[PDB]
Amino acid sequence: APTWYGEPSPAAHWAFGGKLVQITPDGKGVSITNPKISGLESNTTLSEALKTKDFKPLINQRLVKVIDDVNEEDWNLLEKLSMDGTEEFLKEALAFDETNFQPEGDFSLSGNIEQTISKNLVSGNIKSAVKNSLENDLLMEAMVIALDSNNERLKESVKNAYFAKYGSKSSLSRILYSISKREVDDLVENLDVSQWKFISKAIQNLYPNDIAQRNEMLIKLGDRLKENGHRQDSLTLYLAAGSLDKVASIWLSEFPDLEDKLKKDNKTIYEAHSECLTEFIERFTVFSNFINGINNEQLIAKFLEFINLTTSTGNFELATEFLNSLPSDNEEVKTEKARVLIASG
Amino acid sequence: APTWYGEPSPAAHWAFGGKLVQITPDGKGVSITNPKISGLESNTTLSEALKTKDFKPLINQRLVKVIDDVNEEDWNLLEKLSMDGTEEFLKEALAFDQIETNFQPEGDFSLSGNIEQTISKNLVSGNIKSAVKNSLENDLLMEAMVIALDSNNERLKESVKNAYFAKYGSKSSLSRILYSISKREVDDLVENLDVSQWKFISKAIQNLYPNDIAQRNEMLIKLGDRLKENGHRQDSLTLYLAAGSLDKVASIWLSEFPDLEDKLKKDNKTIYEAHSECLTEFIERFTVFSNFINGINNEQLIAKFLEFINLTTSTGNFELATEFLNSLPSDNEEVKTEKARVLIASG
Amino acid sequence: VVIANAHNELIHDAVLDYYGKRLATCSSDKTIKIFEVEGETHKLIDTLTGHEGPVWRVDWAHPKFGTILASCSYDGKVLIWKEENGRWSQIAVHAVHSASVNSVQWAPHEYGPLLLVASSDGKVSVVEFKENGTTSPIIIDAHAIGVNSASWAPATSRKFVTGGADNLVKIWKYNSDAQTYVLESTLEGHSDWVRDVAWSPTVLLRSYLASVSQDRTCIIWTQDNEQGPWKKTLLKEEKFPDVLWRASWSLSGNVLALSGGDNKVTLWKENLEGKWEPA
Amino acid sequence: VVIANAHNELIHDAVLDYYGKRLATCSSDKTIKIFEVEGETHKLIDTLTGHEGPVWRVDWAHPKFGTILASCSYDGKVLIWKEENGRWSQIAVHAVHSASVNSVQWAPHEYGPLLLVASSDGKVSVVEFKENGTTSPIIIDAHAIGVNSASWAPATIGTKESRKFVTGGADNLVKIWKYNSDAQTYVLESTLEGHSDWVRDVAWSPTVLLRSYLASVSQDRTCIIWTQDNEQGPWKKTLLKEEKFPDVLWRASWSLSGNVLALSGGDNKVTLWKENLEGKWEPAGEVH
Repeated sequence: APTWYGEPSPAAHWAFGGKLVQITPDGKGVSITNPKISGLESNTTLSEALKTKDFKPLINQRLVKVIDDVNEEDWNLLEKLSMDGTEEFLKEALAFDETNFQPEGDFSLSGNIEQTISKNLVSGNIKSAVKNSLENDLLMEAMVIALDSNNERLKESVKNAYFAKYGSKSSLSRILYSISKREVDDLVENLDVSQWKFISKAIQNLYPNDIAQRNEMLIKLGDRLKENGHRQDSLTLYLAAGSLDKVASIWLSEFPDLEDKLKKDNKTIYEAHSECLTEFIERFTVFSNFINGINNEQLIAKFLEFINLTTSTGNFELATEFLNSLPSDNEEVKTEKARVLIASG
Repeated sequence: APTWYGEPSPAAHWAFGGKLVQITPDGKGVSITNPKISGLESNTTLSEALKTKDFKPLINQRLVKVIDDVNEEDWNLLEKLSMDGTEEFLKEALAFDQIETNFQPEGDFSLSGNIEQTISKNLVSGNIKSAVKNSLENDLLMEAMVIALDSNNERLKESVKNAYFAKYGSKSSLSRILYSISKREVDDLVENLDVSQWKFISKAIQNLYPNDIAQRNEMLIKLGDRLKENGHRQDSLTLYLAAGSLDKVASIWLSEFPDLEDKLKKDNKTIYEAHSECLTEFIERFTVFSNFINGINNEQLIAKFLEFINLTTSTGNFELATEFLNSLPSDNEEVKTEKARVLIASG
Repeated sequence: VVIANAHNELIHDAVLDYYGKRLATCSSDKTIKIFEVEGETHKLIDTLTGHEGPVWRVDWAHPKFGTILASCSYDGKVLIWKEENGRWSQIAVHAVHSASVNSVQWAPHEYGPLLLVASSDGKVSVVEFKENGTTSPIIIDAHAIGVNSASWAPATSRKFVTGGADNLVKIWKYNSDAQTYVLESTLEGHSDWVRDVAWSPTVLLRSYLASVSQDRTCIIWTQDNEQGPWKKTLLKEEKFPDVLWRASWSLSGNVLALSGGDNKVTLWKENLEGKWEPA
Repeated sequence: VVIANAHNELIHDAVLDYYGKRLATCSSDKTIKIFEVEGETHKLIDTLTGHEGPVWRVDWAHPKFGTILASCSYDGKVLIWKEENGRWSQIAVHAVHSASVNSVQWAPHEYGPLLLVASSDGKVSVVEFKENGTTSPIIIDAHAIGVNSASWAPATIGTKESRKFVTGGADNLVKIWKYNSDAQTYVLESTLEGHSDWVRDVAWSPTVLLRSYLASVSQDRTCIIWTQDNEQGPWKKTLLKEEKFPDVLWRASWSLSGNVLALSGGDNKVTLWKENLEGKWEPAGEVH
């Protein structure tokens, strides 16, 4: 028969930390537990690698179970960055693969040009010789005379004369023009992206004792690479400019498509979302562990997200770790910081 | 009737110094004079000139009745040399008769070829040394230059230069000139440059040996020889003068001597007349020039001075004669003997 | 972890608070008990007294209001409780229904300190606690025979689902030009009294509802979006052994905890197909 | 400059020395007198005694031999004088002739103190002075009637065969003699005919120019100028002028240089002559 009230029943409930509260069959006892949800498992590897700072296993895990081709590069980039170390990595990644004449016989000053310049010389007038030279297409000579004096302004009035009509008909001429005038702006902004490992050396070469500038330029290049098909490479430049923000931004934009390729792989909306945010977080953690680097909203936003998935695993310890790394300026960060505390404490 | 002995008579005899001796009319006295011989006078102008050191009068006398043109040019030279003075003559006889910078890099470009690509790798890699080598082993000359012209390395800064000479020096005169200057020499210009640009060589020699007067003169004399040997007699005298080489001018002049005395022979002059005038004029021109130069060892030269001495003593002018004998090496037992004779004869 | 004999009379509700560390029970003895569980230990902390009849349910409020607990009982009233300075005391009392109150639930902390109440008298009440303390609620006739449960929808515009003894499940939405919650949809699908209704807090596009009934079946109601209707989906093709009494969603993972009459608890999750299976 | 009254008797010869400074003279008073002339002043040094007759000529030896003078006289003797410390003394006597000696001339110095002697006996003697001081002469019959002059040719420019002198005789002939080793004496090279009366003097020019010049001077009032272009060639005859001279010509003397002839005649005058382009002779300085 049916009855209005008081029937016996477990009266089950879920609570923070993934705990299940129910009533014993005797109807007089309460039982709290942490059920085993196939598919959900506290992240040990992350907790253990984050402490022993040895992501060899973690990296070896993601690598052996990677998703799409691109993802594989990133973990490989991290697999090798793991062994060789940051410094040693950026090395292997930014490097590369007649005199005499004896005069003979009679000769003579033919022409006015020659005679005028010759007279100048002997008459110890090294300055005029060059003027008379330049005002004729005797640049080769003008240069030879100048390559003999000390006078800088003169020893330079010719360079600016060479470039004046050649730096535009020769790529090597335009490059010299830049090496000469101690600059990179030109290469960094117009030299073909394919020869980046070069524009790379022109930054470390011209700014060897001014890091702020060295990195402002390296960055300016990375952006250009990534925006012109050199994704893998722009990351290398960023890794050397210490701009985790750029790498973060790229990865946050690549997030969606990544969660989609996972959802098509026979996974529930949750398995996909779950798996995705985890891969991104482990990929970001290991990467931030080798570079020289939170103020990015979405990153924070998604950081908070991984927190909850972690608390739900009961692993309050790994949850706090990420809680710490977030700006204690954010209230959501504040609240969860407090909640995780009591929940565990 | 004729008689065997004791007949009166002037019983003359000539004697050293152009003196004539004869018994006087009364036959009891002796006369000793210095006869007048037409065309034979004591060279007073030379005596004066050599005493005063003013050859203006002698220069003009010789300039009024000069023989052949070369000689005229010679006395003409001497004239100007007597007014302007050695130094001022040499200055007037050796004397001679910004741009575009706008480059702005534009558009996208790129390195193409293994050459353009490797040099730049050397530049940024801060390996300027090797960048220069590659530019050279490849015919990228300006390139290597533009580069070295930014370094302050020498052994390199010159490797570029020697390359420039090695392939352009034989193809361009201007290039060749540059060679010698760059290498601080003038042998090439002194030896092979066109004898027409001598004023350039001369001037070049001066600018390389301002403190080495010996070298300078050795070069100026070398250049001097060429001009002479290449139909530039008047210019050779100029470079010789400036090098203070009275020897060379004595040779040019000693050699042109025989011909000179042959043209005077044809002027309807006797053997004595020819020899005499040629010698005196040879000696005058020389005594003069020898006064504005910087200086007697030549054997040929000595024999003529000794020939002039003899014509001198016969005009009676023992004084002038002594002047010349004193310019000869007292080591010549001829000059020695002669000195004695004159000495005893005059004093 | 087990806390045997928390009461001598049969227990009807046990809920952990925002931190899932502070337990609370209620039963026929007409009392509530506060516990503190750790590893596999426990310590009673108090015994709430006041209800004149067996206590049916309790709901912990969001910490941002203080340490409160709400309860309802066959006595047809609702009592709020507080733990200020280290001791629990009946702050307010809500009693506008004329029959057993069977469920009570604190709205999302964004709405403020609101309480959702359902009673066998067929009505549902919405209660806030004024600036001064007293209460000026919303009372609506929501089911014939009697209302057994009511749950709040997550926050965005405010909605809640009720489950009556008229076998119906019902969604409610607040309306301005009425100053009351109006009936948005009626979902038919049970052939016997609906015992409980739970609106999942999942933040995915799709909304999930789970109703449990005297008919020995659980139904998961889902709505793709505003233009979609509520689609019915039996938890499993075969009926269950006994009456399903409760439904509870985890806070993450959208995992459903079903409490049967055979005093057995089954766990479920959704799969690629959109059909449930044991999690 | 004049030196009046050198002697009371007539003077026959007056010669200056190698320097043209010391003057010797001789007269019919049988004496020689050495003088020292300076500017327009002079001073008698000594008076040489010994000749027993008129003294005809005197010649000054080259300086390298010290201060020596030779003289000859109507007495047929030749006396050599020397001056050691302002003091003159007879230092040797050459007396091998049987008649008057009319000329004495010292040879070019290269040959040593060699003296050429001409006598009216028709002979000519060549005399030097051995180490000790004495002499070993060469004597040759050179002209019939008498010899009045003998003069040396310039020294070739030390082969003793190239020595030549020229004589002048009262047989009208002008002869040329050359030394010969085999014969050990001077032998006849050539007789130059062209005078009609006694040759009075012969002088051989020192001109060091291709041609050789001789000058004869005769009682016939003429002066021949003999020339020779070839060593073994013939000697050309050329009258100093086409017409005879007012009176007899007694001496002829060349200059040291320029080859200017100086003639002395009976009109007691002296004329100077030089050679012209035509190869003929003309006054050498303002004619009178």
